[PDB]
Amino acid sequence: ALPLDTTWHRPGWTIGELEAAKAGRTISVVLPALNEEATIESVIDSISPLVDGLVDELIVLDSGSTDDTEIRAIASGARVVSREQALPEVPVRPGKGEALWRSLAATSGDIVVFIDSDLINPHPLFVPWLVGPLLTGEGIQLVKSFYRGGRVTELVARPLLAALRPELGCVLQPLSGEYAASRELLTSLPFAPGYGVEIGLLIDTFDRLGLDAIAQVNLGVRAHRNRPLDELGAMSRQVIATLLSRCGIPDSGVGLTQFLPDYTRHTWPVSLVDRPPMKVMR
Amino acid sequence: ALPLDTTWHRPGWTIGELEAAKAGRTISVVLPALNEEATIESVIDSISPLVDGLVDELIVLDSGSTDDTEIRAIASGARVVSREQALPEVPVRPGKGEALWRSLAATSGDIVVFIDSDLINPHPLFVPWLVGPLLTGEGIQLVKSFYRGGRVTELVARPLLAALRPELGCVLQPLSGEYAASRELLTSLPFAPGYGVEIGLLIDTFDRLGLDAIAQVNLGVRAHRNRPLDELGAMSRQVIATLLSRCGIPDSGVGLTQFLPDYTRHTWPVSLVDRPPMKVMR
Ligand SMILES: O=c1ccn([C@@H]2O[C@H](COP(=O)(O)OP(=O)(O)O[C@H]3O[C@H](CO)[C@@H](O)[C@H](O)[C@H]3O)[C@@H](O)[C@H]2O)c(=O)[nH]1
Ligand SMILES: O=c1ccn([C@@H]2O[C@H](COP(=O)(O)OP(=O)(O)O[C@H]3O[C@H](CO)[C@@H](O)[C@H](O)[C@H]3O)[C@@H](O)[C@H]2O)c(=O)[nH]1
Ligand SMILES: [Mn+2]
Ligand SMILES: [Mn+2]
Repeated sequence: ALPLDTTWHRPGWTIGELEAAKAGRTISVVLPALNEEATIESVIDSISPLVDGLVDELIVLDSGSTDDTEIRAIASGARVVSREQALPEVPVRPGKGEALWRSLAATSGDIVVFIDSDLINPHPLFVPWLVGPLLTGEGIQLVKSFYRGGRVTELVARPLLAALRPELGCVLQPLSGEYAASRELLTSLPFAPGYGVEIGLLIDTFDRLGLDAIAQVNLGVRAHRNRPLDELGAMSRQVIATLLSRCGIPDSGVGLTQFLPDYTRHTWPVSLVDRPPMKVMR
Repeated sequence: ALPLDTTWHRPGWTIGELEAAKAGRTISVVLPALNEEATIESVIDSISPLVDGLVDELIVLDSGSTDDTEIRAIASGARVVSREQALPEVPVRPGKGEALWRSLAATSGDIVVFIDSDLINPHPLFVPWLVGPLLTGEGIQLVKSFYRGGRVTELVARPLLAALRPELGCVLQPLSGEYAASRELLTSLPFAPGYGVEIGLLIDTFDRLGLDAIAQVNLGVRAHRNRPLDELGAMSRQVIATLLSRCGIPDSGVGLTQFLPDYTRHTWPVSLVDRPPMKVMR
């Protein structure tokens, strides 16, 4: 009933059916992590039993953690890849977008799956539920999750999409950190910086491929780190810079400033520079 | 230290000085009200002692309340004006913007002051603190308040202004419902619909007059009705439609849709139609 292929109830496929449907295609899972020692182990544990089966490869993309994220991830049996190790020839920029872009060179799966590592008790069927439409359907090359926080999504992204890309008004969680896509697509797209990356991939895929190439799946309920408003303001600023750039609208490039007392002025970084398609780095 | 004339500490002027400084100029106060029976009395009480003094006129602009807002406001000694009564020749549209636009025909003050009527225990010095820069300074024609909720402001408006009108990045509460301005300015500007009006007046004033004509004043702490996220999403959508329109960016005109389960789809209204300057209705 939506213009977007949408699985509403717990998808029917089993691990075995999906594993059969792979048909030579490989699957890589990437957990980007910046200081998530408190949750990373449960997130890895919820996925590592699929390894050597449905999943051929699982990595943690360590985006410069200074806490005990790496040693706990290792202790959970996960391969940990720094931004440096993933693509040593290129100096590292900050932001999640960078990490996701770099994870493309540290993985070799025909299908790449992303899962945020700050999720509190993720369901072990997240990955299957996410690769469902890619494996069985035809035409699908991007799968976003949806779920029943949510402030930047409900106040910035979905209303802006309503404003500038109404065709995507039916995407329920455009910023979801849990999503999957073909390597062919991901290596063809540029990667927006910082927190601009999701909204960047959505608009670019659609612009390049239309809604038929996009699916979304219900994963139930999502719980994650509740961040302070100033950080969300910064994130919201970058989401806006990337969305505006994809719509052909010039963004000033000026970072958001916040005040909190004569007074204490702080400016957050914002970037208008995308990383190119990983294809060009062959 | 900001490019915007900013009074940070409780402004020094007294009621008497300000009353002296009027010099023939009149002051109208407008409280727009849509179903605020629980708070309207305290808001009127905090202002009515200035009437026949500093304030020459106080009205409640009733924007179609079906609760006991009108009878309580009357019982507090306030003149209550319906949208119909304010400008009977023109059929009524919904939204706050409409109410504020209409209040221009029901008032006759050289200076018009706006105060939201959902404020919990407002300080009786709000109006003086707001008319301070208009009465004493020269050049000022718009005064916004600022204060230590705030989600649409911190995630949508200030970051968008950072994106498209960085000169206003130093405006602390662009959506504040408490603000004052000259009749000359207000009757010269168009009024954006619904919740687009504040952000519409800010961008238009600045575009027409630059920062020097704009001031902002600290009123301390603001407390008001906490609204559910779907309503804030709708509000945020209209703020975006108006901001995009003022920046020369085409808005789709498609209202934001929300889902909440096979499912229950609702679309909120959005309007791309401004009311013209009240001047043209002479
Ligand atoms: O520089 C960074 C920043 C974040 N992350 C990781 O990215 C994930 C998401 O970051 P988070 O701070 O939890 O973002 P959210 O506020 O939850 O943002 C939501 O909305 C964002 C905008 O699209 C998405 O990027 C997020 O994935 C999504 O969870 C977390 O695992 C982080 O550890 C990094 O690896 N590197
Ligand atoms: O159709 C309407 C809607 C609202 N109001 C009144 O306007 C005021 C503000 O509305 P509110 O629902 O409290 O808005 P907020 O979510 O608090 O929005 C904040 O941000 C908005 C966007 O600029 C401003 O319009 C508001 O004044 C400001 O308080 C309240 O007194 C309402 O009674 C009306 O008179 N008519
Ligand atoms: Mn998170
Ligand atoms: Mn309010």
